[PDB]
Amino acid sequence: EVPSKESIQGDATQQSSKEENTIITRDQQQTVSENIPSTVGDLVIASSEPTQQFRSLTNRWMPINSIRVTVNGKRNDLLAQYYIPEDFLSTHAKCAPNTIPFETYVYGKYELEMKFVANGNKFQCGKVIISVKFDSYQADNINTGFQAALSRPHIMLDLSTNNEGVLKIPFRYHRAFVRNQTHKTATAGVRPGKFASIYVQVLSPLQTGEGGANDMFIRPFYRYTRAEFAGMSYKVPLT
Amino acid sequence: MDTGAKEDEDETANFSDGVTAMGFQSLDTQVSIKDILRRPVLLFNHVELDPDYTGFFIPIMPPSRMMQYKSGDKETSFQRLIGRTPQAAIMNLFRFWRGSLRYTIIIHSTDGHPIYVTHVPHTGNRVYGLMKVNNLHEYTKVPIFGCGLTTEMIIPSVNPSICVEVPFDTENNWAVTFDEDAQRNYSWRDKGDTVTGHLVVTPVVSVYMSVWVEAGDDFEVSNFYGPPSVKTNDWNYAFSDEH
Amino acid sequence: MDTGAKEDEDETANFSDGVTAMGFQSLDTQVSIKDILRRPVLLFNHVELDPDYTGFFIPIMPPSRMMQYKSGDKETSFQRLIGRTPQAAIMNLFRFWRGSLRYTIIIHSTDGHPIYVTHVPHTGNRVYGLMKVNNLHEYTKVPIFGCGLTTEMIIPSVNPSICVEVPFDTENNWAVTFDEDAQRNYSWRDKGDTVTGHLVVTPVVSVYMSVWVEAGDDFEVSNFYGPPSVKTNDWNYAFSDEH
Amino acid sequence: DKPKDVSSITIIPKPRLGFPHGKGKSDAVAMRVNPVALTSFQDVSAYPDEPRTTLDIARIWGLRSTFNWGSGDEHGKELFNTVLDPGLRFYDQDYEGQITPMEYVTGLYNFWSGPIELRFDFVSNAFHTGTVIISAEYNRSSTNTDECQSHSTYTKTFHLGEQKSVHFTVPYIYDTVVRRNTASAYLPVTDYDKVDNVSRAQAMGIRAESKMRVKVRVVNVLRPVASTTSTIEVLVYMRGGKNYALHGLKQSTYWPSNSVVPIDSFPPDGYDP
Amino acid sequence: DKPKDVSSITIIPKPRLGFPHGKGKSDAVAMRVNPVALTSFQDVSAYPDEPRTTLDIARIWGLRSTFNWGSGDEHGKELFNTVLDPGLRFYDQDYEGQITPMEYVTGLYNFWSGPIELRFDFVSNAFHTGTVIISAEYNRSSTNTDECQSHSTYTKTFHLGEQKSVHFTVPYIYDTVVRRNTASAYLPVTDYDKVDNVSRAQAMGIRAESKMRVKVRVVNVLRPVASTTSTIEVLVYMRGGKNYALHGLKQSTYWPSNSVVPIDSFPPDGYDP
Amino acid sequence: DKPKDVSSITIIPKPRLGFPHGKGKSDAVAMRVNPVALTSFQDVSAYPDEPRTTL
Amino acid sequence: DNPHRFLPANVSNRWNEYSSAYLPRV
Repeated sequence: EVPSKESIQGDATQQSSKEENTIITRDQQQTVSENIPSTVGDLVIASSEPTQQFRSLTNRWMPINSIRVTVNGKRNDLLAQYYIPEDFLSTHAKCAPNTIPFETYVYGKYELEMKFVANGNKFQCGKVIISVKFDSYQADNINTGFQAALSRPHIMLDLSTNNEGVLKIPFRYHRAFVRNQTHKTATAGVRPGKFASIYVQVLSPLQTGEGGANDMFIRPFYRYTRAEFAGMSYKVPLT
Repeated sequence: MDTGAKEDEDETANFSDGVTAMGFQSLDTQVSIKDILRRPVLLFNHVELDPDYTGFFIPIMPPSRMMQYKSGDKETSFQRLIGRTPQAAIMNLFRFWRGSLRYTIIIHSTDGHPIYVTHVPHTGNRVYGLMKVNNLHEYTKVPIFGCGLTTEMIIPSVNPSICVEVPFDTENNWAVTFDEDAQRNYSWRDKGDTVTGHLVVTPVVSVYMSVWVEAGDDFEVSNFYGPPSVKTNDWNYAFSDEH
Repeated sequence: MDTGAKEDEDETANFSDGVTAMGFQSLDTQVSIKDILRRPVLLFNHVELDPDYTGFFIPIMPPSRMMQYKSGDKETSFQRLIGRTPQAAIMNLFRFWRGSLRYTIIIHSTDGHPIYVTHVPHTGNRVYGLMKVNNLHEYTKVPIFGCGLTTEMIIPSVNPSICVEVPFDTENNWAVTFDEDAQRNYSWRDKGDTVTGHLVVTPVVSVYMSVWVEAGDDFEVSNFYGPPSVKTNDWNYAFSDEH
Repeated sequence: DKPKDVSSITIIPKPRLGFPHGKGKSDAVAMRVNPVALTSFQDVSAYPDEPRTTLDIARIWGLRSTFNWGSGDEHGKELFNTVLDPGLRFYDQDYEGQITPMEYVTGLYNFWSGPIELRFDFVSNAFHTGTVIISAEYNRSSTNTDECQSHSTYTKTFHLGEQKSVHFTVPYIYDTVVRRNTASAYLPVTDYDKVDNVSRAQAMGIRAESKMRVKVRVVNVLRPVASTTSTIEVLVYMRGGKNYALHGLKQSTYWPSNSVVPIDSFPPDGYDP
Repeated sequence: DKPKDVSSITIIPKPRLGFPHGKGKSDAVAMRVNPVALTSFQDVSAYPDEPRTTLDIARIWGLRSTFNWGSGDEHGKELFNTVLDPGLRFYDQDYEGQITPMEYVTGLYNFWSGPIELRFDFVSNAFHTGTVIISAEYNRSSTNTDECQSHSTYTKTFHLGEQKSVHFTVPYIYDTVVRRNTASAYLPVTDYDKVDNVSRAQAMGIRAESKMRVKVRVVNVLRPVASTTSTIEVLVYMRGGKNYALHGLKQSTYWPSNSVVPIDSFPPDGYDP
Repeated sequence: DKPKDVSSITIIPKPRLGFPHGKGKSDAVAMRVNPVALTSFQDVSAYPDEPRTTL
Repeated sequence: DNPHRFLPANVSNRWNEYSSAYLPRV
C-alpha cells in the first residue's frame, strides 16, 4: 500500500495470494472487480442427488497460455479470448489437476477468479482491458467492443506500472447447470462447456522509446472459487 | 455492471454537483427501466388473418435488435421502427429476461364472429406470421384453439381490442433476448431458447389485425451487456437554429 | 384408486427425493383435476342454426372418448380434437360425474334478433344437432323456449356471447361419463343415463354459432377406471434436436 | 325529489369473464329458480381415496415394460435398456398398448420434473438365484458391451433370492429445472397423413430427445436348480416420485385406440328396428 | 322473492385500460389456470448490482474520445476541442462507432439536464511530465489561438507526473432548467433517402445546437526523457453526474450498425438442409 | 374453485364525462409513464398579485 | 443459398460460430 526506502533486496513491500498449493506475489498495487452473486436455489431442484466440491484440485491457481502485446496492435483488437470452461479443459493447461473432476461429472456450476500479470518496462506505455460476457454462445460478435468491455465486469492493466488485475466471475447462465463435455453418444442439440466468454482487448496501443522493445507479455492465471459438480458418469478424455 | 469509480483514483477538488431537475417540471418520472418496458410497442401494423391457415403466429419475445429492419434485406410483416423504440434499445443491453409479456391485439372489424387467441408454451420452435401446421389444407374441423391449450376469444361487436398476459412456461431459468445472427443454423435446442412459446390468432373469415407488446408487472431483466456499435444520420434531416 | 405401495415390500436404501419444482417457475398450479375440467373445450366450430327446426340440441355431458373422431367413420358436426384435450383424457379415467356444467355459446351475428337457449331436464333420450321435435314443419307458433321450461336469451347487438350453467336435474346419483360403444342398441333407460338433459338453441333467422363446455364450481367426479389402451404417432410429424 | 346522479366511472367492456382460467371469477347464469342455488354434495360426494390432482394419478404404479433373464445371459449383458422419458416411449416408431398412469397424465403437459420411481418384480421362486445392477446414466451413454461405463454412474446392485422385488428412485439430474415434453403441443393430423419434410419443417416445435437411460446388466449369472425354469420374466413398474411436477397444459399425446365409436341421435338414427 | 334493483351509475366506455402508461392500472387477462397467479422470483431474480434505471446506466464510465499530446505541441495549443452535447456527437456529419452508455440512453429522451462528468486518462509513464488546462466554456466560444479566452472560464489545471488521471465535473450553466435533445423525436427515413430542403422544412422539429464546449490546452509543453516516447495518447471518458436527469421518451437516435439480420421462421424457412 | 359472480347493476353509457363543466369529474387519460403524475408547481407557480377571477 | 446459415470453415469451430483462435473477427 505504501512503499519503503531501498535495501539489499530493493523495496521489499510485496503482497501475495496463496490458494491451495500455489502462491502468486505482486510488486505493485492490484485492481479487483466487485464480488457479485450467482443464481442460488435452483441447485437443489435441478439435481435430486447432492453436488460435490473438490477445492484442493479446482481452487488452486493455474497459468494458461502467454499473451504478446505489440506496438502494431490497435484499439479494439482481440489479444486473446476464452470460452469457459471449454478452453481451460481441452486447449489451455490440459494436464492441470483442476480439470480432473470434469472427466467424470456431466453437469456443474462454476464461479471463477482470473489474475493477470503484465511485464512491460518503465519507458513503455499502454492500456489493456479484460472483461467477461455471461452466456455468450451465439452472441460473441456483438457487444464485443472496448466500450462494451468498460460497461461489463472488467479489469484495466497499465503496461508501464505493471499493476495486477483480478476478475471475479459468477455463474450467470440461462439454465441451472452447464454441460461439461460433448460425447458421441450425447446429443448435439445443446452446446456444452460454454457459460461465458473472456476477452483481452487493447484499450490504448503499446508505445516505446527510441531503440526500445516493440513488445511485452501478459500471463493469465485462473482458479474456481466455487465449482460444484453434478451427475456422476464414467471417466472420459476431455474433447 | 461495472460503474468504473474503482478506476477513478483521483481525489482532487471539483465543482459543485448542484441540485437535480427531477420533480421540477413534473412528478411523472420516466427513468425506471421496468416503466419503459411496460409501455407498448407496435409489432404488426394492419396485417391479414386468413382462415385457410392454422393462424397468425406471434413468438413470445420482447422488442430488440432481433426485429430490426435493415435497408436492402427481404420485406417482413414487422414494423420497421421496432429497433429504434426506447425499450428495444434497453433490451439490446440485457440478454436475459424472465416473467410475463402483455399483448394488445386489435381486430379491424365490428362483426359478431369470434377471433380466438391461443397460448402455446415453449415447444422449441420459433415462427411468426400465417402458417399451415403439418402442411394441411383444412383447419376448421381441427382448430388450434379447440385442441386443449389455453385460449381467449375476441368479439369485435362488443370490443375489437384485448390485452392478454402470457406466462413464463419454459424449461430455462432465463429467456435469451437476442443472437448475433437470427438466421444462423446452429444447435437446434439453443436456437429456440430466444422464445418462451407462441401466441396464435385464428379468425372465422378474412380480417386484418394490429399487435402491440409490452412487459408484464411480474417481469425482470438481467445479464447486462453494455452498449453495442451503432450509427445515426438524424442531423441530416433537420435545419439548425441558425437557419 | 390403488396407489400400489401395498405391493412394494422392499425397504432397502434409495437415492434422495430432492426438492419439488412446484412454485419455482410460477404459482399458477395446473395439477388440480377440477381446475383442468373448469377450463373450456370447443364442441361445435361454426355450426348452422336453422329456424325450420325446433332448435340445435346439445346433450348435457362432459368431453370424453364418446365425442372422439376416428379416421374413416361418418362425418359429424363435432370438433375432431375433443378426444385429445386434457380434460377429455381426464374424463376417460372417471365414469361417474355429478354437478353442473357451463356452456359458452357465441352467435356469429350483430343483429337485434333474440336467440333463446332452453334447458331440458333428464327425459331419457340423447340427441344432438338440428331436430324437428315430433316431425312437424312449423315451430314459430309452438317454440320450445315458450313451452314453460327454463330459458335465457342472447341479443347479439348487445353481446353475441353468453355463459349458462345447467343444473343436475336427473333421477340418478351419478351421470355415466362413457360407454364401450356409443351406437349400441341396449336397454333404453340405461342408454339415456349418459346425459342429465339437453340445451336447445333456437334462432329467428338462419345464423351460425360456436359452443364451448366446461365443468361448474359445484362439480365432482368419481369411479376411477385407470388408463385405457391408447395409440400415438406424434414422433413422425416433428424433427429431432439433431436435425 | 329527483336529484341528479353525478357519480360515474370509466369501464373496459369484455364479452366473457374468466374464460381462459380454471378458477377465480365467473359470470355464469344459473338455469334455476333460485340464481344462487347449487348442487348438494351432502350425501353423494367424491370418495376420499379418489385422486384430487394429476400428481395423485402419477403416484399410481403402472407396468411399463417386461424382459427375460436366463442362465445363458453372460455377465455384463444388457437385460434391459431404455431412454426413460415420460413424454414418449419411442422416438423412431409408433406406440400402441396400455400406457402407464404417470405417462398418460404427463402426456397432457408440456413440462415435467422431479425424480421417477421404478420397481422391478422378478417372477421367480426361492430356487432362482443371481445378481443384477440397475444404473441411471445421464448426458453420456454406455456401450452395450462395456459394463464398466454403466458401473461408473448412479447404481443399485440387487441380490435376487428370497426377496423377489427391488425399488429404484431415478434421480433428476439435468441442466434445467424442468424438461419440456418430446411430444407435440398441437397436432392437426387426424387421418394418418403421409408425412414429408415440409410437414416436419412446419411443425409446432422441435423434439428435444432425452439422452437419460436406465439399464439392467447381469452381475452374477442366473443359476437356478434343474427342477425349476432356466428363464424368468421381470416386470418393470414406473410412477412419478413424491416431488414429481407437471406444468403447461397441451393437446394429449395419447388417445384411445380400442372401441372408439362417435355418438349418434338416440332414438332418431335407426334405433327403432 | 325477486325484488327490483334500482341502483345504477353513468359510465364512459374505453377499449383499453392504462394503454399509454408504464404503471398504474391494467385490464390484462392472464393465460393461466389461476387468474391471479404470477411468475415466481423466489430463487431466480434480478441481481442487485444490475442497473434499475436509465440514470444508473448513465452513471457508467464510457470512452468518448481520444487525442495525442506530444513534445512538439507549443503552449496554448488545443489538444482537445468539442461541443459537449449528449444529444449528438456531430451536427455536420454521420457518426458510426461505439457510443458511450450515457449518450446511448440520453438518445432515448427529448430532454436532459444536470452536470456531466469527464475523466482524462494519460497513457504515459513516470518519465512523462507536462501541464494541461481543462476549460468548460458557455454561450461564447474562444478562438483556437487565444488561450486567454479559455482561461477566463471554469478551468482545472492538471500537473501530469506520478498521477496519470484527472476527474472533471462540467457544470450545468444554461438559461433553461433542462435542454431539449438535438436529435429528432421521430424519423421515418429508413432507406438512406437523398435529403432536400422540402424534407428538412417538413421535419419533426428544429435542432437547437449547443454552444457549450470543453477544451484542453497545453500549459507547460510535454518534456519526456529521450529513453521514452515523445507522444502519448489521452483517453477521454464521460458519464452523467450524480444529479443527471432525463425526460420525454422518443425514438432512439442511435441503432445497431453491426450484424443486423431480421428473424425468419425456424425451421420452415429452409433450415432443413 | 371457480364460483359464479351474481353481482350486477344497471348503467347508462355516456361518451364523455364532465364535458360541459369547468370543474367536478373528468375521464382524461394522462399521456405519461405514471398515470397519476402531474405538473409540479413547487418552484414555478402563479404569482400572488395575479388575478384569480374575472371579477 | 442464404450465406447467414453456415459460417465459413476458416473462421469458425465445429459448432457453427467464430473460433476463439480467430482474433481478426473484430
